[PDB]
Amino acid sequence: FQSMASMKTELIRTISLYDTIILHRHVRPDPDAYGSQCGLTEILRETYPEKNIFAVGTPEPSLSFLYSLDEVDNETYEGALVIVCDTANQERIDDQRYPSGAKLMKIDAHPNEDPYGDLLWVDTSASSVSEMIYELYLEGKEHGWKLNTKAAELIYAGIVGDTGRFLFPNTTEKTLKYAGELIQYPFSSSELFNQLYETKLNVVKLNGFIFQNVSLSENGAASVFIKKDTLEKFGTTASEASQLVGTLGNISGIRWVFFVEERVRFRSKGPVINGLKYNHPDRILDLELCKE
Ligand SMILES: [Mn+2]
Ligand SMILES: [Mn+2]
Repeated sequence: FQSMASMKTELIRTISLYDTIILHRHVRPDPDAYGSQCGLTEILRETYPEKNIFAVGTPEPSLSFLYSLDEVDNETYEGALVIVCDTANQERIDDQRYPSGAKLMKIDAHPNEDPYGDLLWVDTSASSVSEMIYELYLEGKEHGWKLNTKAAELIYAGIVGDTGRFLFPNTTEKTLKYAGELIQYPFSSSELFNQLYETKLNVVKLNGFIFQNVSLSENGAASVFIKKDTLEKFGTTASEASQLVGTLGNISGIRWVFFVEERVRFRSKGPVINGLKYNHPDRILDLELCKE
């Protein structure tokens, strides 16, 4: 039909052929990972009870509530179909026995710089891999695929995870229309958002500190150092603090860096940032870019 309709049917055909299917995602998983890898796993469990389907990898603790993962022998990979989602690079795949199956399938929305797999479906126009999986489902409908409540919730969590609940510019028509269909399943989006957005008191306090102390140059320049005492004063990791860099986004008139000792993260509202050089788009403090 649509060169696309053909590609998706080929993945569906291949999935129907193999009795054992093992699914992976990228290390340091995020909602999209859990949405796609596990969204598909759930679709295949419901559609094909007679097969042996497994999702492998190391759990992220804040994401567990979504789904729990399987631990699998080396022997189970023999003759198995392996599907890997949301991972641009083979060296970032979680659980490296990914190419020891009979076949390997790449499903991804990042650029195809590492074109791995026997079968590949890689669209950079998708908002997320979870969205790609809903699409794959739609085509699988004709072929007897079933979406249950669990799977709906997974895919929906992955789409809101990669778009910042329809905030970022990777949101498309398809993203929103698909979201529409998903929320007709009876999972609580409210419970879901509460779980996704839940933040430990100590991190909140930290954010606070940051907000209280941010300063702005007349050219919209802003900077945040989270020195030594600070990370201990608040009892927060490097990982927890660095992850607050995107909380300054709405300050009126901001055009900032971020930082943090273990690290540099940078963000803009205009002036590209793939510039400031120190091997997406206080010496570094040449930032006031904002000048021009
Ligand atoms: Mn991801
Ligand atoms: Mn993704």
